[PDB]
Amino acid sequence: NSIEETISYKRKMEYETILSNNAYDYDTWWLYLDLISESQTFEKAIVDSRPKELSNVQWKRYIYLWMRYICYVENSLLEEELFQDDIIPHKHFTFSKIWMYKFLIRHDDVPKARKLGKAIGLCPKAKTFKGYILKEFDRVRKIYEKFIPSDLQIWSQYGELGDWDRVRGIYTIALSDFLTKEAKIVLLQKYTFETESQEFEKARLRRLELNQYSPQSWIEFAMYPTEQQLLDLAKLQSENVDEFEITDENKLEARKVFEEAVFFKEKDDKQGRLSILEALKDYEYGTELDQETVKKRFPKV
Amino acid sequence: FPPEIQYELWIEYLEVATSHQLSPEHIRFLFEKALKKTIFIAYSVFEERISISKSIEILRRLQLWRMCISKAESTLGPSVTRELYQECIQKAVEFVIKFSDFESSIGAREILAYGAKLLPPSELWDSFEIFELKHGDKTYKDMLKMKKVLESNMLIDSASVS
Repeated sequence: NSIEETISYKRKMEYETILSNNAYDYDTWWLYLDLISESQTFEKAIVDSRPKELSNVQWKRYIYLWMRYICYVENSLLEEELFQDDIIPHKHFTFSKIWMYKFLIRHDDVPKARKLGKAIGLCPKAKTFKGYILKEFDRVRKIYEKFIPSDLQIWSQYGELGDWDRVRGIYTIALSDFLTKEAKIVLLQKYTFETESQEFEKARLRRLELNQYSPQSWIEFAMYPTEQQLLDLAKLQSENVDEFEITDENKLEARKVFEEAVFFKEKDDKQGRLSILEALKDYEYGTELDQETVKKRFPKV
Repeated sequence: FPPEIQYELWIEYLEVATSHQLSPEHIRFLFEKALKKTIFIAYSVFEERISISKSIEILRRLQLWRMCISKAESTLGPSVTRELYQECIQKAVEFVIKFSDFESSIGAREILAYGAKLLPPSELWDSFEIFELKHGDKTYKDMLKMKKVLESNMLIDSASVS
């Protein structure tokens, strides 16, 4: 009840703290504004506006405006002066008079932080906010700007609103280990006939691309039969063209042990597994490791 | 009771009042009144999660204290921490070595030359360090032998000491 001068003594001492520079005075603006918030309300806001504008000038655009919507309730002309770029004016003309006080402040925030390197990310978030409020007006604006990694995010979102996804994924993959992983996972998830077709026109073969074709055959041809014969053909064609095959014998031994269970089937699996181990152990790898070790020791001295 | 008994009051008073409240300026002022070692730590703990650089300035404003600041600066990101050590230099050489180790070790020329300045500042493990830095290159036997020569000279200045 009687802690009024508690705030007045603290706020006077906060402003009383000298501030030489731009960020120092802007740091003090965060202190006294919080002191004013908790406790001439217009003149303190005006002196705060001149302190932020009279500063860092690059960072004050995000500092001043972030506490402007709260300051306005306790606006359109002040935000346009501070935000002042071509795409921002295009964003304003679509959702200023049509929709708001939430929308008109959000667009000035988008033009302040960007004007960028995060343009494909910010443009994808702008279309997701505009379309939600399965719209074909905002999605076409993203589709038109796609022709002129990040595009796969807008492609997977527009298709969700795998028939229309193939139209977008074909255009995306036509134009990076992460970029091909998105297009390969999309064509594999859509499906078991077309999953194998996408694997043949993408996986080709590599250590990741060869390992992806094996993982595709495990899921697509899992509830069918010819997984052992197809996997043996892939390891043979990869080893001949392209010592580092410790994950093919390990993933195959875990796939056989993980299968639900007889005696004749299990004994046949032991014969097939031991045949690869015997043929692998007699193909030049403990002997290959000691050979490079002797050459490495000889190369130095 | 003044700065003696008052501390005995004040440590519990801080722990409690911070436990209570919603407003920066009042508690900030309260630490201000308060300030006239652990107080810095309570206060800094407050600033990081309510009030950040300002806190770093406060820590900037003993070895354990140096260790802390460096930790909080690392929390604000890596770049400051290498910077922090330079402040740190003025057992401490083990810490400056501890920071310099991942500094140039992850790297930069001023930092490597600083690694030399620190290794020379005052040690066989450090010899293993410089030898590691030399070995890392796919930086010359001459500079390396010169380095061992300088460290040997340090062995000379050390042995010369009474």
